[PDB]
Amino acid sequence: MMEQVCDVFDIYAICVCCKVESKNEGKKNEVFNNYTFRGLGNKGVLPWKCNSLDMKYFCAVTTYVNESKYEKLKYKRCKYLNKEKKLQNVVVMGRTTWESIPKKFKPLSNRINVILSRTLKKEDFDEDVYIINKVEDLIVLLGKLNYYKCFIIGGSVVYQEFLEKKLIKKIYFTRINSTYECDVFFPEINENEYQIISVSDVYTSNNTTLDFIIYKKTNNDDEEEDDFVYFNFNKEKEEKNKNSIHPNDFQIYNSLKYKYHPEYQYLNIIYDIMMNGNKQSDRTGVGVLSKFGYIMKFDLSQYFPLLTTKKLFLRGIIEELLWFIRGETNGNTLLNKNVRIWEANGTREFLDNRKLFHREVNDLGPIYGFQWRHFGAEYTNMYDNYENKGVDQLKNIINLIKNDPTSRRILLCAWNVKDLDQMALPPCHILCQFYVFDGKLSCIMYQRSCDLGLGVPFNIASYSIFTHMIAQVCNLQPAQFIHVLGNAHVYNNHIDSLKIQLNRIPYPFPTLKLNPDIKNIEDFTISDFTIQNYVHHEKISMDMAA
Amino acid sequence: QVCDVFDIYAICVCCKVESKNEGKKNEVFNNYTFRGLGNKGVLPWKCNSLDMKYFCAVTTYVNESKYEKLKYKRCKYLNKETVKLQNVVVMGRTTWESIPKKFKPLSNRINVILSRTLKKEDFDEDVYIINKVEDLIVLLGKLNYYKCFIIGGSVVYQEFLEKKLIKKIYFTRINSTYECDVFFPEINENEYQIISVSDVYTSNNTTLDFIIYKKTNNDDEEEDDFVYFNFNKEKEEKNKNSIHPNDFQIYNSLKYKYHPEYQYLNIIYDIMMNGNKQSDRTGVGVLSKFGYIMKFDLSQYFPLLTTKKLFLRGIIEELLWFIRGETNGNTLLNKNVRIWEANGTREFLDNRKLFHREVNDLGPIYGFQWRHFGAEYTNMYDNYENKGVDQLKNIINLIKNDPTSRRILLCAWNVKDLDQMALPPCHILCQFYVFDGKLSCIMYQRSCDLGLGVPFNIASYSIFTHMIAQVCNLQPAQFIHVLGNAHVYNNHIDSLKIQLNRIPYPFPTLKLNPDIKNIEDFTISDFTIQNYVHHEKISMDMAA
Ligand SMILES: NC(=O)C1=CN([C@@H]2O[C@H](COP(=O)(O)OP(=O)(O)OC[C@H]3O[C@@H](n4cnc5c(N)ncnc54)[C@H](OP(=O)(O)O)[C@@H]3O)[C@@H](O)[C@H]2O)C=CC1
Ligand SMILES: NC(=O)C1=CN([C@@H]2O[C@H](COP(=O)(O)OP(=O)(O)OC[C@H]3O[C@@H](n4cnc5c(N)ncnc54)[C@H](OP(=O)(O)O)[C@@H]3O)[C@@H](O)[C@H]2O)C=CC1
Ligand SMILES: O=c1ccn([C@H]2C[C@H](O)[C@@H](COP(=O)(O)O)O2)c(=O)[nH]1
Ligand SMILES: O=c1ccn([C@H]2C[C@H](O)[C@@H](COP(=O)(O)O)O2)c(=O)[nH]1
Ligand SMILES: CC1(C)N=C(N)N=C(N)N1c1ccc(Cl)cc1
Ligand SMILES: CC1(C)N=C(N)N=C(N)N1c1ccc(Cl)cc1
Repeated sequence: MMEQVCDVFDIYAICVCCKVESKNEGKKNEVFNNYTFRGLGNKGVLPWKCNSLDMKYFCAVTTYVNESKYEKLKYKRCKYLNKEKKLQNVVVMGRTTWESIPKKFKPLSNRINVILSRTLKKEDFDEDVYIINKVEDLIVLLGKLNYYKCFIIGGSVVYQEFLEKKLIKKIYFTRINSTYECDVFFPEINENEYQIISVSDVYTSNNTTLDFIIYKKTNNDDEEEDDFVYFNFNKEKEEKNKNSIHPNDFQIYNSLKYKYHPEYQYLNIIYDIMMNGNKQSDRTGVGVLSKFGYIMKFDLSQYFPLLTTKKLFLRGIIEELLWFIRGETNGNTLLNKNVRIWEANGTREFLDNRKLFHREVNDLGPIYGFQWRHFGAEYTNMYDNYENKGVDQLKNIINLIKNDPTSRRILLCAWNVKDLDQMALPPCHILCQFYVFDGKLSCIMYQRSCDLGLGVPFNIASYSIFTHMIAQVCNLQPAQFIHVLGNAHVYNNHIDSLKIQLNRIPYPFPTLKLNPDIKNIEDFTISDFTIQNYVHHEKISMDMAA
Repeated sequence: QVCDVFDIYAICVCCKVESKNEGKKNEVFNNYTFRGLGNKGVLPWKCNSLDMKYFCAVTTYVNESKYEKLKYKRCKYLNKETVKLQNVVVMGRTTWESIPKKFKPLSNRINVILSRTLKKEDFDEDVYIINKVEDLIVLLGKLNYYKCFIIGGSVVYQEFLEKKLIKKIYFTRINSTYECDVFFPEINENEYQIISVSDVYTSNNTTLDFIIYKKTNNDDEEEDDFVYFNFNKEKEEKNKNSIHPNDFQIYNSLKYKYHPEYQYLNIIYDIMMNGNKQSDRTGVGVLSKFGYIMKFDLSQYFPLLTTKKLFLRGIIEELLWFIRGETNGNTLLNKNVRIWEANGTREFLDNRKLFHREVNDLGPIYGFQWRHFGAEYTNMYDNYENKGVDQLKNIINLIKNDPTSRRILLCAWNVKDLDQMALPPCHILCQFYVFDGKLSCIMYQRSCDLGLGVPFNIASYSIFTHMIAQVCNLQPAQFIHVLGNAHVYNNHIDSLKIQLNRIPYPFPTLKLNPDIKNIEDFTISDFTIQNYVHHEKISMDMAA
């Protein structure tokens, strides 16, 4: 039992890193990895001006102490040293870091401040702080103090040396998802030395998304708890596919303690379907694992929910969206933009098997577009006018949001029962419902059929984008985008690729920027959309057929 | 010097009692309703597999790493010594008598008989016995067991309860009536309270649940990480100051709330605590949230709220009315189902700008869309036979001929006809799922009045799910309820508060006349609710 020093004295490291401004000239396809976030400082200060949320997080971690837990800690440290006034944490920093703290904040409040330095000695300081000219001295000092936990708070030189010596039990690492000029960086973490064990929710602060992750040092009333064991007596049956699906293939996924990154709502569903889904076979013979009824919520005010565990592009879906909004049903419009989302559903073969023998190739019929702007009108062909015919649902919801915010009747429905058979294929996205409160807009979209491996990722982006669009032209701030899944399935084809995916740890979501000028839902164009700071894993082919 | 030191618990199971004076239908319910213990030496009900599995699992469960605190507390308070640990099972001679030779003594349990004339000389060397109750305390203070369970019988429970010798009461509730001669003592809610309520199940043609009575007292690594991650969350709740949590004494006092009704209850609570203040189309007030989802296992129970009284004749007729495709308000009014009365009046119709609609002619609503979606609506008396898309007929054929179709939807939100309706439908659609001979249904509701509507809405679609499943030779599975704009009218706040503190009873069951195989052939007499035990009716608008 070779007791590790970082465990005895509970020495942790907490930092924050942004993306480095390194030259990515040559390939528009930038590769990403955890080492993407490593910019620590610039010209003696932080690359970014400031970050309120990160600061709030920092303050909360380094000042929180658990009185009751100290009792044990003391025993631990004493026996390690063979030994038998409000509790505070210790914060240790390089001299350069200390000299960057504004005088009105020196020393860090409610914390025992320790400073590393050779050029300066205690006489050179006016504040209540401890000065040490060597690492070993820290261990000595900790042995003589009464503290909860000890946090190494920078800078690069200090993080560097504490990591080599393996004196860090954990690393509270903040990932600022934006680029800035840097001259100082955090050391490249060794994945065989440190593994991520927790990922936080994603937030926005000072014009940038960010999350919090925790790296751990890689290995190598009490009675009411029994009423629980009793209450779980009938949980006799477990995962029907656990055999066909070996949890051992989700090593990383199951090794994570806290999985709060919103992307996990998508990822956990994939897991649930794989571990408990029912085996079924759809129309062509392809098999699937299925479950019924799920709900996912994304905070569009905090980030754009574009999956990061694989690569996605949105040009196509944005064009589809603009295509929907124009009321179009002409598949060629999309194909002339090299968007093939609908190409397969408009062929001669496809149309004929739908019994649409009298439908021109690529004329998709009364689908989404047609329903949003002309529900109820008799469809003729994709070239017809239809001006002022049928119900313009889109304009209606826009007016309801503007003039009757609290209405509980703001829905956009595509499932026109009468037109179903005339459609190339019935709509998957049945309807959208909006909610308005305190100047914010939320949207609920009900999806009847859901291809988790290929479809859902794009669907989430589509409606999140749509919500931003409606909210803007109605002079509102987008809030939540609720996604309700009906028949949720995973095609057998996608399993091996999804297993890979579930083992990738999410990156902080990127953000969506809309041209602020656009004021009418119809005046948007492809160039009015900007997806910024999209950090993602390499793309995957859900289908590995060759 | 209490009854908590030795950890003496009591575990039982009581059914409902019969009465050749009253019959089968009951009127006023309370915890004492469940008290049937035994009949003619045996249990009132033949055998209940799930309860037996429950019992055998509790009185056999052991936690060696937890015996620490007891050896300490037990010997340390007797001021004496201790004199693969198992549990103890104390019973009456008769209780032990009824047990069959095969399963006697009770496997893996320290059997003990509190008999008077029992010749210990004729029992095992491990089958302890005692002459007086007081004698139990001794044997225990001399043994090294994990826990002591009083498993009966009737007389044995009484004596122990009176002596305040019970720490907790594991009470199984069989929501079914039987002939009885012995009963459990009326529990005094002043000296005993309920802490946890389990999920409801169906076993041996009867629903049942497990509740726990607790005698009123009157690593750390990731643990901290949990705190850092909640560093930005809100200290208090939006309307916490408005609606005081202390008013939910019972609701909070509960540790485990696995009864399905909590899915509904927890939402009432969530909207009350975190709901946004908002004014609606009425001028009245509401607290509202957006997007919830409830799931009910229709194979284990009928989710008819028990924390208040609900009637269903009306909603069933409405359902039959939809199936017929009617839009005629009078039909319902002549049966005294006034669910749509306010929506069919001259004024209401005129406010909807429907100046040319006959009174009670609700227009192309639910029923019309279900059987004639697309047909031109004329008046409520017209013949629409074979006009418009008959969705109802279509989904049933889809279920029967192509169960794995993901296009099985019944949609009532016909955009083209919205303004012609007295009012837009709240229940936008139903989607069906079929697996291994089981039918599941999701119903999306755009507007949810949690205090008055939602409760009935849950009953309707559950009933509908059974109906559909039966005419398709399928068994019902889950009823999934998706709420969009979920709200609580301010006027209901006081009643819901009262409702939130009531503990749900084990749900009742729904029985349909099995002969009915066509969705169009149901009639009111084909529906029967069984064993509906509920708390008294509550005026949602307590405001008088
Ligand atoms: N992104 C983040 O999370 C953080 C960023 N920063 C940023 O990083 C920069 C500062 O980092 P950096 O330049 O590496 O400087 P440091 O803050 O790490 O300080 C290095 C100095 O501290 C003293 N020191 C360090 N180790 C020892 C030792 N073992 N023994 C004796 N003295 C020691 C010495 O100072 P002396 O010269 O007196 O001998 C040394 O020159 C700034 O730009 C700041 O904004 C700082 C903290 C966190
Ligand atoms: N629902 C449930 O959880 C349970 C239901 N039951 C049912 O209830 C019935 C049996 O219960 P019950 O009638 O009370 O019979 P009991 O099992 O409780 O046994 C009563 C007898 O045990 C002895 N005894 C009990 N208390 C004392 C005491 N304080 N001091 C000395 N001797 C004592 C005496 O036997 P002796 O004749 O030797 O003097 C007494 O006549 C059956 O119909 C059975 O099916 C039984 C257990 C549990
Ligand atoms: O936006 C979309 C459109 C389609 N699909 C998937 C779901 C099904 O796998 C297939 C359509 O088949 P049906 O549901 O119609 O049977 O396409 C999605 O996931 N998202
Ligand atoms: O089956 C029903 C029918 C109606 N309502 C409620 C929802 C709203 O409170 C009101 C309808 O008004 P609007 O939401 O359409 O405005 O009735 C229900 O909860 N369930
Ligand atoms: C607040 C900040 C930037 N944020 C994080 N996550 N970690 C640190 N060590 N920080 C830090 C704290 C104190 C000083 Cl003086 C410098 C940087
Ligand atoms: C198994 C059963 C019916 N079930 C419960 N919940 N409680 C008891 N005390 N039981 C019982 C245990 C032993 C004997 Cl002999 C009779 C009934």
